[PDB]
Amino acid sequence: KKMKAIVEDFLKRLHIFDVAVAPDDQMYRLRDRLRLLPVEVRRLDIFNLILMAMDQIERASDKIAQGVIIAYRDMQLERDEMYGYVNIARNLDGFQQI
Amino acid sequence: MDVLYSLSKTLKDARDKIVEGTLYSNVSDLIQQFNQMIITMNGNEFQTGGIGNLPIRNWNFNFGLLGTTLLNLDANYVETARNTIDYFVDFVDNVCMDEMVRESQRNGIAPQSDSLRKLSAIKFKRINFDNSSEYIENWNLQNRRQRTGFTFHKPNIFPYSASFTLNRSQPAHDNLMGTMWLNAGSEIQVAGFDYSCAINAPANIQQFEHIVPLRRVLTTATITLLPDAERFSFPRVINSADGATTWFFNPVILRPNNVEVEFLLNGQIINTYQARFGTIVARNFDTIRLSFQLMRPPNMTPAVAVLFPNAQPFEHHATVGLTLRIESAVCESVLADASETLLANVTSVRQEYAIPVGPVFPPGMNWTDLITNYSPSREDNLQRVFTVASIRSMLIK
Amino acid sequence: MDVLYSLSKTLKDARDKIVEGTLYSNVSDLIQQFNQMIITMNGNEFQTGGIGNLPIRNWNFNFGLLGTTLLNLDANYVETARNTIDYFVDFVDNVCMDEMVRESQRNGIAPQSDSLRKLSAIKFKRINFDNSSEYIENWNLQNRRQRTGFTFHKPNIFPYSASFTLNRSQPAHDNLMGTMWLNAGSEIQVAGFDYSCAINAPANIQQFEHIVPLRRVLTTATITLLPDAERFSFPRVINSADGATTWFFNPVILRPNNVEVEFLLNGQIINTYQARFGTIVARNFDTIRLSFQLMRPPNMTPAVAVLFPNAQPFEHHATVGLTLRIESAVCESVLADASETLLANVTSVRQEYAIPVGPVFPPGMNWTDLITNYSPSREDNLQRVFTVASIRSMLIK
Amino acid sequence: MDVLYSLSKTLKDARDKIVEGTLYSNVSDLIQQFNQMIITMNGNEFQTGGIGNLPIRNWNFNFGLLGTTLLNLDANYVETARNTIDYFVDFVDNVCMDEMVRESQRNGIAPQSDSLRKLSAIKFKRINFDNSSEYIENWNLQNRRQRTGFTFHKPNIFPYSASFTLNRSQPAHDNLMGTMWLNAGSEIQVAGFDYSCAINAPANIQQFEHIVPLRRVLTTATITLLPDAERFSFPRVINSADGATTWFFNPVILRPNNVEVEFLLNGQIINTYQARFGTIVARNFDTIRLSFQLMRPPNMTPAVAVLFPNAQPFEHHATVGLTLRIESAVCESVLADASETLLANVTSVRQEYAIPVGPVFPPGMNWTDLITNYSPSREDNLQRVFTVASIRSMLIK
Amino acid sequence: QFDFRNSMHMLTSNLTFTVYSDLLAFVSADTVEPINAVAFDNMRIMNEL
Amino acid sequence: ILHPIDYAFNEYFLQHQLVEPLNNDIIFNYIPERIRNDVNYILNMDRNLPSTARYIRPNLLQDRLNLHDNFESLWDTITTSNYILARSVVPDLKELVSTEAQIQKMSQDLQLEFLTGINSQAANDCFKTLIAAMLSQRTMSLDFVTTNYMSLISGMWLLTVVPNDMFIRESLVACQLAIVNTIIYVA
Ligand SMILES: [Zn+2]
Repeated sequence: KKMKAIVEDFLKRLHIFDVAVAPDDQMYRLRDRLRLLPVEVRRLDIFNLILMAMDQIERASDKIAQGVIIAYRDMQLERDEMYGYVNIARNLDGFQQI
Repeated sequence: MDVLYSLSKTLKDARDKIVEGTLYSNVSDLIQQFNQMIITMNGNEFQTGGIGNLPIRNWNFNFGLLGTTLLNLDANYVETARNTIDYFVDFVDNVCMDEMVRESQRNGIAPQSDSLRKLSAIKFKRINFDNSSEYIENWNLQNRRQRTGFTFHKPNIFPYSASFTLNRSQPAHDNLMGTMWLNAGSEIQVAGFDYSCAINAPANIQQFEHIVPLRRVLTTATITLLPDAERFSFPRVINSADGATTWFFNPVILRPNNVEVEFLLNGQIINTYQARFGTIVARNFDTIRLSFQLMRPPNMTPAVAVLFPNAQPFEHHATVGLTLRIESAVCESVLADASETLLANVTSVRQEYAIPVGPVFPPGMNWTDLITNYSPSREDNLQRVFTVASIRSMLIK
Repeated sequence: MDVLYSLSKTLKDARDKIVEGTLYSNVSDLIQQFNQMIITMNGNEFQTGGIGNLPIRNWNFNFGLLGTTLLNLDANYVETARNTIDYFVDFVDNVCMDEMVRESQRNGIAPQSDSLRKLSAIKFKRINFDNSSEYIENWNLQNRRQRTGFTFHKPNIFPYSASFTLNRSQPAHDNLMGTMWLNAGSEIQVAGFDYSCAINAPANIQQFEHIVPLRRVLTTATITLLPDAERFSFPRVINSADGATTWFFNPVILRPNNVEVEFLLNGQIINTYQARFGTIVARNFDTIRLSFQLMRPPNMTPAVAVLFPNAQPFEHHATVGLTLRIESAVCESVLADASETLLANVTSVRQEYAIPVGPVFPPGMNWTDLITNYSPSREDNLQRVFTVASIRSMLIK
Repeated sequence: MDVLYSLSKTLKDARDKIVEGTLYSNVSDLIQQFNQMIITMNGNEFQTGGIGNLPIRNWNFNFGLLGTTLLNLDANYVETARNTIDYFVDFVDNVCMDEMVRESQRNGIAPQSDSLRKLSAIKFKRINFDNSSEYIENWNLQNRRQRTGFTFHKPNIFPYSASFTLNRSQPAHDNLMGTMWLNAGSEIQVAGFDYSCAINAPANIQQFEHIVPLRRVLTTATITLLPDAERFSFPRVINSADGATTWFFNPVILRPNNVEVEFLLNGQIINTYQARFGTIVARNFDTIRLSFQLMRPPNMTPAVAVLFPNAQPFEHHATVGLTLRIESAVCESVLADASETLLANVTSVRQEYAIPVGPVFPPGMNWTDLITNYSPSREDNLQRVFTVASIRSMLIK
Repeated sequence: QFDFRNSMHMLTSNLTFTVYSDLLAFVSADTVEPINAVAFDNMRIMNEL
Repeated sequence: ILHPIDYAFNEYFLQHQLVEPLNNDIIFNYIPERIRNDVNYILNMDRNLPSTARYIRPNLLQDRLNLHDNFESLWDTITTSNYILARSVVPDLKELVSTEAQIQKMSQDLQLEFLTGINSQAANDCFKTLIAAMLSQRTMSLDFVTTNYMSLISGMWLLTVVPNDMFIRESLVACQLAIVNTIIYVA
């Protein structure tokens, strides 16, 4: 993620700056000084909501899985309400993770 | 240990701060910490107990996070938090007891219970929060290999001893010279006695010494030194050195002459005080040497002179004493003092659950034996159990 | 009470953390709390005093909020904050004094001052903040009917009692057997004496027992036990049991024999120590039973044998003593200890404002009587006044 | 002083809160404070030491700001912070020692060391954080001239003095009468003795008085009052008033009669207790007046009538006594006490670095002499050095 | 799984209000006659008439 | 009926609204204080604000990036923009002295056996330039001909009334050196 894009958007929305002209060292100084400021309370609280609930949102998603255990051995298909038989693993316990 | 302290600290902060009507800005950081703890603990299984009468307990964590969107907390939020807090507090309590009741002769500083061994893992490092209590900060400093220090009010540094030494003695115990002492907790009372009142001594002065070595170095100690041993100033019937018979001690108290108190580190005089009583400071020492003289009064009124004849019949025995109290001190190693309750907590847990005597500590956590034979393994185990006791006391009262 | 504690806590945080130059990120949340306090208290009128000589004072709250648009707060911010802090601190002071100077036989836990009754309203609940102090923690716990614990350095648990029992006596008071004791604060000091030195007793052993029942159950207490009672080891002239005459006590001290100190809980022996001295732990107890014995020395040197004749005239009286000091302890109820100053603050306020004696507390807050008869109503009122006194001391010296 | 305290507080919080794995939200405010401190301190040069054996040290500050772009702290972040923390901690230690070892006759409250004078500039005000500690709070209050207060456990307010007064006496020292006291630390033990046992006194009563004026006003003090002087109740040989001979004192202890303890302020009785022993409260006083009496027992058993004859050969000397311990008190001025260690720290630094005797404090920081002559300049310098010692103790143990 | 009891909430707000933006259209400002317009010292700005 | 996450978002929105009550007191305090105390401006609250009137107060926290420290290009742009705005808002002078009459008198007094660039347009331009440059803290350089001792005479008043740090140092020293070495030391 290039914070130079964020700094360019910042300068652009300030509306008095021709962003194409700002020197490079000053752009990076601006990035460095922005990285040090504490976040505003409303924005930070919204971000906390999203960060605490993003795991659940991703798990709720239907077009992606969280991984695949291979296990190279005969494992009985689990029985679930959502589908008769599935290879659903509910946790990666007991397997090396890559 | 850091993880366990963080758990207890988080639970105590949740108890103190999550209250009805409080601004959520007051507990935003705390609730972030609480949710992080819940996330980290979720899906893990723990077992505690199994030694002595301590029941075997199984702990599973499947809790839901706490809300973060109210402006002021309400009763619903407080109850929802308290339900989880009770379970976490119970888990911390049992883990702390399991750690206290155990000991190891090798690597006593490392965790001994399986729950704490599991918490030692890297996955749980996300629960660290704060390390601001005295015992946890000393733990962290020691691990970082820096100077540590525990400040004690009346430290129990002297193993309980009460005994006498007779430099002059006879079977009849009619004419004795020597010293008697009580070293207990944080006080030393010493009394040199001579039955003849130094009638035949050179220059009519009898010298007395008393050396008290400590098991650990004490620093920046405030001490009270007073010129009389009130414990050895009344008639007594003591039993002989070998217990065969009993002898009489009818003291009459004189002022101690040429009082010198030396505080020594590595056998060298660090502090020294001459004829000075009251509050004194010993900056760094591991031995206390007290020297004091019984000087026969050169001038006596008749009532005084009649007490001390020049022949054997001696009904009054000239005694001179000192009393030394360590009010406060700082030590690198953990001790038992009059203000803290950590020794009491450890001993109480062990006695309540009837822990069999282990390979390290003395029976009943006898502090006299422990401080008499304060060894490296004993010190490590004692510090571990005291740190766990402080962690538990943060929550249990 | 929680709202009062929160007012004091936020005022203390404001007076500590609002100092010129400090970053605003250091006081953001504190200023949010302070502004909420101001908003809630604004437009309210309180009246304090009117009991004894405590002045009748009126409090009108109309204050502007503290600024929020500032990086490092400056002299203007500090001045505008301190002007409000002074008024709020004075208001809290007077509310606490009004609460302390009142008592109620019925509902001693309920607020007594009308100012605190007002603050009990649900409108003020938004100022609750964090109840992190020990006394407020215990207040909340006992409100919820949960376990409470107060840690004390030598708690004042024994009502003062200096007395003697004569198990054997006659008008001449020249052949007496019995015990003397002084209970005070945290120290029991007992001494059993026998004028005949157990010459005519079976096995030449005289038994002495001393039962001290506490009014409250102490837990995890460290206790220093010593084998002599220095208070009853010097000649005395004691007035008889009925004050008719006086009798002479000329003691000679022997070691106590078969010492047994046992701590009992509802009659069951929870802890027991046999002939052990130094530091000991009582995990949970409400009575102390000290049993000891005067054993006539089987063997005596002539200087001792002279002291104990077979016939009547007993010039010297054999005495065996014990000293017991509760150094530290934990109690469910509120007590007075050495370190804390809550009893002192409450008594000082009552004496200063000449509060008439009410129905609950004894005159002048006499701790001896208050702890001798520690009724439930007295406990409720004492906990209330001690909690409010700690709240006050959080701001005032 | 405030800036130095802020540096120490920031470093203590950095060491406690900046730990591996901790959530960044647990530290964000502290990290802002720490970066503010680095920005302020960068580019400045300091010099400490040069007095006594304290080594000269030069301090240069060029550090990078701690990061603010992590979710959970990792080993990298902790390692980067630790080096900065160590350098700052050493700097604070040396500044505190250099300030503690200095003193001034005039303006003793003002900073004395070059480093602290530099820190007193206006450029360094940006680091103030929070002045939570008791000593810094009282420092700020005293600077504003508000009312300060320090709470002490067993305050050292009585300079050590053991003495006696003889209202009746003769060359032979056979028929003495008078008082005999020890005042030390927080205890007063006073015994009034009469060899004739009030045989010829009016109403068979001998009156005794003892006045102990304190150097400072004590407030809300809890006192323990007991009816005997254990220290003065055994046979003694005592040097005469002019030291030219010795006399004999053979006490027999009676109950003190009409005991009256007055705590006085400006000569006005603030608290008065009659025949009440145990825990008492003195709300505000600067003098303690103990009055008691030796009343000849109107009725005596033969064993007492023998002790107390009419003629001169008095073998037993009647004695009454009183003991008074200040368990806990509050003072506007700074004092040494049992619990704390500030006097010990200051004395330790001076002794370790062999600081020459200066113009304010007595040699070796002798507390007896200091409290005996506790001048305003000594109070100022002592408060300064104690506050610096507290700041130092926040980091060094 | 959908749980009605855990999904049913009660949302509270205000009934109605108007949000303004100019904040100075409510201020009616006039200027004294320019000839007798005084400076900070309470004397006419231009006093050479 | 909301999912717990949806309810969290909506509850946060409901509990943390940015609107605040608005009153004539807030409007009056929003008016700049110096304008309020100035007796040349008469301000009245001739409008009634109902109790259910709200506003979103601006976030006027002073700049957190310190664009005046080591941001030369950005600070130059900022000062230029503020200068343009100040020029827009500075008032125009009225009933100046007659240009022809003043020029004739100046020519007669100077007896040039100079008078270029003197006119109402230039006077107004200078007034606006001075005030706007001071408002925006734009550095202003000085352009002059050393032979034009009349311009130097005017520059004497310029330097008297405009603080010297408003001019680039080279221009200030040039103007002062010209003044001294063509009028003062010579006199
Ligand atoms: Zn103590």
